[PDB]
Amino acid sequence: SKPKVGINGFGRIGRLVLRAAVEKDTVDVVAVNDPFINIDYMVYMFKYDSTHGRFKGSVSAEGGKLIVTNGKTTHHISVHNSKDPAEIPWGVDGAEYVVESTGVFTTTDKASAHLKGGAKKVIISAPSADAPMFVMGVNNDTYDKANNHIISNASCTTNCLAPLAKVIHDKFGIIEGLMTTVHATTATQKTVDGPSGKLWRDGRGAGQNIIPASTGAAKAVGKVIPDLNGKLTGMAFRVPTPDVSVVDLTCRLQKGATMDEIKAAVKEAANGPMKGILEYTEDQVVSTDFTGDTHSSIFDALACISLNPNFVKLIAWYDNEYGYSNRVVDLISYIASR
Amino acid sequence: KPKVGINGFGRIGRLVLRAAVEKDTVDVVAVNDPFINIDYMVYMFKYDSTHGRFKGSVSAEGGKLIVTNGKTTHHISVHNSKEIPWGVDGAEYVVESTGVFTKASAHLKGGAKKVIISAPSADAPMFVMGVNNDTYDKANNHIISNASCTTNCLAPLAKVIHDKFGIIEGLMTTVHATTATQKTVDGPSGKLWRDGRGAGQNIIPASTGAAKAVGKVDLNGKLTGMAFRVPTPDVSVVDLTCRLQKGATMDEIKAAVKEAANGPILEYTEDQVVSTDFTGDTHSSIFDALACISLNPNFVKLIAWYDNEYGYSNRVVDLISYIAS
Amino acid sequence: KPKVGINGFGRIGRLVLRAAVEKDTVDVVAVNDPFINIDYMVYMFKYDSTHGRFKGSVSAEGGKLIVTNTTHHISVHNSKDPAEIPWGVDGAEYVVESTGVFTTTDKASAHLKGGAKKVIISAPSADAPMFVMGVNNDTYDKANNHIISNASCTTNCLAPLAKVIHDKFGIIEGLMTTVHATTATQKTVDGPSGKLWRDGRGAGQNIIPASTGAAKAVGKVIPDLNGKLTGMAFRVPTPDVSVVDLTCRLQKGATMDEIKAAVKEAANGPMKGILEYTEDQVVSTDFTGDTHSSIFDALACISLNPNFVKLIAWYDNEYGYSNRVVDLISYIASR
Amino acid sequence: KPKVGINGFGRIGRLVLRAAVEKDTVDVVAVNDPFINIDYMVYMFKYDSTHGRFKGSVSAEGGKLIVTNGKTTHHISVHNSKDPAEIPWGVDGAEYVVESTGVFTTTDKASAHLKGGAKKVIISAPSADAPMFVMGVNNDTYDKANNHIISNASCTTNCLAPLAKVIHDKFGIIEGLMTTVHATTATQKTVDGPSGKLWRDGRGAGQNIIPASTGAAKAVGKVIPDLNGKLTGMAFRVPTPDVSVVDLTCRLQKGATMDEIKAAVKEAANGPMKGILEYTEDQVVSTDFTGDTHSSIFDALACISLNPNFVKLIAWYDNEYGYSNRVVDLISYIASR
Ligand SMILES: NC(=O)c1ccc[n+]([C@@H]2O[C@H](COP(=O)([O-])OP(=O)(O)OC[C@H]3O[C@@H](n4cnc5c(N)ncnc54)[C@H](O)[C@@H]3O)[C@@H](O)[C@H]2O)c1
Ligand SMILES: NC(=O)c1ccc[n+]([C@@H]2O[C@H](COP(=O)([O-])OP(=O)(O)OC[C@H]3O[C@@H](n4cnc5c(N)ncnc54)[C@H](O)[C@@H]3O)[C@@H](O)[C@H]2O)c1
Ligand SMILES: NC(=O)c1ccc[n+]([C@@H]2O[C@H](COP(=O)([O-])OP(=O)(O)OC[C@H]3O[C@@H](n4cnc5c(N)ncnc54)[C@H](O)[C@@H]3O)[C@@H](O)[C@H]2O)c1
Ligand SMILES: NC(=O)c1ccc[n+]([C@@H]2O[C@H](COP(=O)([O-])OP(=O)(O)OC[C@H]3O[C@@H](n4cnc5c(N)ncnc54)[C@H](O)[C@@H]3O)[C@@H](O)[C@H]2O)c1
Repeated sequence: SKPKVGINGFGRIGRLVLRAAVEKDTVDVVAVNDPFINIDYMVYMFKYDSTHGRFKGSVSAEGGKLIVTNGKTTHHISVHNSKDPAEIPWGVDGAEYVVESTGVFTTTDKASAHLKGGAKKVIISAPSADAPMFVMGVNNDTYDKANNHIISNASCTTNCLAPLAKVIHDKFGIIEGLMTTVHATTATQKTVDGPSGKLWRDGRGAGQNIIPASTGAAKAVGKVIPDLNGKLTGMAFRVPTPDVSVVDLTCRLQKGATMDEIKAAVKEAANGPMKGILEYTEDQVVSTDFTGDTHSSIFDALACISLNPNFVKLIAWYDNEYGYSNRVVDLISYIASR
Repeated sequence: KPKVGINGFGRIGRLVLRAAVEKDTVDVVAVNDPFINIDYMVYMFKYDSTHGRFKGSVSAEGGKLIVTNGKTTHHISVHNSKEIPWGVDGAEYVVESTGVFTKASAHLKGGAKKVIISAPSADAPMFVMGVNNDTYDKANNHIISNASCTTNCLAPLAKVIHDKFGIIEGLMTTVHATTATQKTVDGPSGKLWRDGRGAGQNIIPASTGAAKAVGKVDLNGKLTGMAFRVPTPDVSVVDLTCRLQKGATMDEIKAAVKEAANGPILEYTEDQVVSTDFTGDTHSSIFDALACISLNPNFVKLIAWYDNEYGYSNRVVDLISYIAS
Repeated sequence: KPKVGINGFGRIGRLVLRAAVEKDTVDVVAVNDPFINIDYMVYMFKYDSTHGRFKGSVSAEGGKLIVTNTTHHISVHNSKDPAEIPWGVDGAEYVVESTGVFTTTDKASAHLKGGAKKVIISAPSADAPMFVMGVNNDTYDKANNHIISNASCTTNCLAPLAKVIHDKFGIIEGLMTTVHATTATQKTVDGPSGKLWRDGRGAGQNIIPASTGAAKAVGKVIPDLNGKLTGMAFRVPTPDVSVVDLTCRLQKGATMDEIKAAVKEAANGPMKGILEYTEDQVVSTDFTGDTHSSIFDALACISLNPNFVKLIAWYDNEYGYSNRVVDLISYIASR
Repeated sequence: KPKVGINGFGRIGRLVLRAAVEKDTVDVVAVNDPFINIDYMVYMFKYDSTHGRFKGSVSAEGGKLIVTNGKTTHHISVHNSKDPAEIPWGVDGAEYVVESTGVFTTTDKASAHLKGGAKKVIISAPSADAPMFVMGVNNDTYDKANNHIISNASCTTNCLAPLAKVIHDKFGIIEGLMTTVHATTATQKTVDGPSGKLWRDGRGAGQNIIPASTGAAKAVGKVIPDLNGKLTGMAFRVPTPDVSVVDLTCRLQKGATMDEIKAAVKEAANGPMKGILEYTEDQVVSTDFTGDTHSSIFDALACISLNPNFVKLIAWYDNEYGYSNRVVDLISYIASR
């Protein structure tokens, strides 16, 4: 009936992918693996969520399986605690599609370990150095079932930028653009100044600081939108909020446009071919207004500004946790239909 | 030393007094704030959540505010008018830092000679040190404005890059700390609906005229911008996206700023800095070399830090100091 | 259903409306706030940083707020002076006084001049009588009590717990601390709060000691505990949800299991919906939007000995209280 | 001057070095941390989000850490061993080692430092079996001949015990219950994440008030034996980066007004407990004690009394910097014995 899914890494993305799966009812999660969270702890972490509130439904442990229900449907989920993804028995569980959301198996070689356990497809919940990247509504139809078995759903930021960039580029042509994302705190950061050896700024106390950071998210848009390769790059500022982020894209347009024309192009995409991916708003919103929003990108029409018809700053919101999680589920549904 | 009066003993008012004491280039002789009594004034100056305890002694004696750091001692007269007798106090320069007299000439009737508005003014002339302060003309400028914190950050950076490479056009974002105009939880801000939303919970899009204001200090009409208010108590950052006339390497950009930083407001760093590293920094603008990014030699994104409290408050003192000369 | 008016469309005012719409046990027909026009009211009611988007539709039509989940049609006014609000004309029988600035009986009595009959002040009052649902609400007297108080969020949390513990074991004496979320009276950065200096210091940076009469007030709503309770507060940087920390001496010694049972029995019985019991490993955000007055945190409690214990109780200081305001109106309307 | 080595260059490790440089009563000669190489150590010491830029100069030269305040210079050998048994404290000359990793708190684990040539080890935390000391309270019970592995207890215990001593000596504490409202630390998480033994501690720190267990009040009974079994308590972790506060609710033997209690604390603060216990009557908040070197600052006005025999006493502490100064003081003390 529905594609059967395994989740490796029951973290912010892993747990919220499960939440999104239950609400959307387009896939069936049959297994979860996390060596740092036993079944009773899984129940607790799924039940209570500081950002997204109490799970709207019931969750419990029965027979060494996670039982998750929202009244309508019930998911019986096998639970494993293996550190080596090769040891996860996905095949026995019937997990055809595996969400690789631990944050430490992001290459094709490491992610392929899931195939040894009997999985057919793996979706890395992060950018990959070598696995092909996909963004729903932008290049997912370029997916090639016979040759793409290990794929990436890119990053939260790329999923915000790419649908907007695609709309603007299609309509006006982006010669070049520069992106800033003001990004909420994530699990890789620290509560007080601590060790972050590869990235020193990322170790500084998240709650105290505005933190400059490099991201390949804008550059990666050139990978899901080939015509913009080399035409986009960017960076981030990490700020002390628990969730929801915003993209700030400064771009030069080939064909001149008024803000009214820009709004119209976005609304058309939002109301049509990009429904559920790209949304449009004219309200006086702030970040918390998008906690739990399922879209990849919410264009903030009122926050946008133009210097002249060929030079503009475009603003788009995203729930980096829940928006992205909804796209992982959607990406699985798409490739399973292939 | 020029004698200064302060109206509104808030974040800028109090920190202006602090910078004044450290720099010892002015003599504060009076303060007015009708919502703050002299005993309350002692406390607010003494303890500061952001900048720590005042380094020195402060107390009330003889109905006057007594402020000392060992080196100097300032005796400050206190008033509570919402009518301020500035002339009697000898207060030649009045900083209008209530934020609500952006109206300002009322201070001259009390005996003031020059007035510094601690904010942009709709009708008063604007000046920022290091950019247009030498354009001041003593005979005609008696009611003036020292612009905003953000403007003092962008323009010095803008000047160096433009002088060296030429900026055709640019768009600015400032990631900005929480201020007193904001709310602790969702509350009324009738003119600016987003600014009423809980500051500690939110990233808040906000408008700023700072880039436009740079057009007053050849770049008029070539820059505009906006802001995001974020949940930090102080220190903000400028994110300047620009098109260059003459192509440049990042090494070339870093070199122009470093050379300027070591010479003629703006500093250069190549360290792995974050916002708290600039709490108490007195510069108007601090260029973040490693955080800058270029797409190509003619399209770059430039990052500059500023303590929006302490930089500007220091400038309030300096604009006073320059004009007295 | 009782017809209700709301004065002051702030955190409590707006959430009393949310609680009213969800409960459908009262009908809100009018609102007054001179700093928030009808269009702004829609925005403030629609979007909420703490409690999320309104679950329903809200709009302005004909100078009226249209709020539906059932449909409530609400007349809107904008007077600073409560004497000018036509509660009688709009048909507002009970007025929620949630402005924070008319906490005296004389000041609050202005709503009676506009044609309202019964008034519930959303705060402690210096001279108006205070009530806490599940504790002393039956002492309400329709003939003589027309201007009343629903006490404080903190009092609504402590008093029900205090009642259970005192009834069951006897409280000789107790001292309360509430670790309290930031509220609208505080400041984003160090600013003027002339009457209360610590409250002026930047909320996001600080733990702020503050006085509260909430604990003493339990002695007004439970007379036998008068002079036996007091306390204080620490304001901390969270946007909502607070916790009570009650250290008390018991007359009759008790184990914690026995203490737990006394609370659970009450929670499963006469105090259902008022006092709740939990044994989970909860933290503050887990009570965001919780409608209870008090949630006893069984696992966070500690005892030194059977007669000296520390009891922990959570409360959504915004939404728990807002629901009690509604329940109280429904209650006195049942009178 | 006593020569000191530091294991674990974390919040305590680093601020102990800062406090050492400022007090200049010890000489730091070695540091070990396998997750922080020498160049990174420079950065982490130089810049501090909480306590500001290091007041002095810091650099890397010759695989050694060079730390100076103009007057004095500390030349620090740098190591990166995971096993503390492999650290050459003797070769570097580290007689006293601050054990500030958080993962070697038992005596057996702490004893690993002895094999490297260290003589004394100070565990920067409570210990299950190593003896605990609080400066100004029970450090004179230290026994040089037999105590080689010791504990400086916890930050919270260093706040409570000096106040507990003063109130108890003067009025007699029959029994007491403590709450500490505590700043966030490094064991917590930025967003909801795994904390398998302590589920509440895994919940996002910036969003939550978090109940937590602490043995700090009970531990006062070990450094003040007469209060054994007479104190216990718990904690709430709140979203601030530093500075915490003790909330002590106690029953008194001899009835007292708050003014008498204040007077008793004032006397101790200006006399035998100077530099350890401080008294203030100001309208303070937590940030006013950022960087404060005292173990405990009594907040006289925040105190409240129910009756002459039942009171609630409020005391502040910089859990990072107060405790760090005491570590140095304890080294300075035992070295003088
Ligand atoms: N959080 C976001 O906003 C966000 C958005 C989009 C993408 N992502 C990406 O998704 C991935 C997950 O990020 P997150 O925020 O959910 O992180 P997280 O730290 O919340 O989740 C990581 C989880 O993986 C588990 N894990 C660790 N090692 C494991 C192993 N060997 N086997 C199985 N499980 C293991 C951990 O116990 C933890 O529960 C990251 O790569 C991140 O870059 C994150
Ligand atoms: N905070 C910053 O980063 C910053 C930087 C540059 C400029 N500014 C501007 O400077 C101005 C001051 O801002 P602030 O941060 O000190 O705000 P603030 O709230 O800290 O200061 C306001 C003070 O003015 C006093 N006041 C109120 N009404 C008054 C009256 N009728 N007469 C005299 N005094 C009165 C208040 O008692 C209060 O102490 C604002 O216009 C602000 O936009 C702020
Ligand atoms: N927020 C809480 O957690 C909480 C809990 C329990 C009780 N209370 C009490 O309830 C009251 C409401 O607090 P709040 O947090 O909603 O404050 P708030 O700032 O959210 O609400 C204030 C509102 O009252 C309005 N107002 C101001 N003057 C007015 C006038 N003259 N007439 C009508 N309306 C006016 C303002 O426009 C504002 O919208 C407070 O007194 C508070 O002490 C608050
Ligand atoms: N932070 C406070 O407020 C505070 C106060 C008093 C005591 N303490 C105690 O101090 C100790 C350290 O706490 P912290 O807050 O500095 O934590 P932290 O995480 O800031 O410091 C721990 C440091 O130890 C290092 N480390 C980890 N494993 C190691 C190993 N095998 N060998 C050597 N070094 C290793 C880490 O790289 C890290 O830098 C803990 O026991 C804590 O209980 C903390």
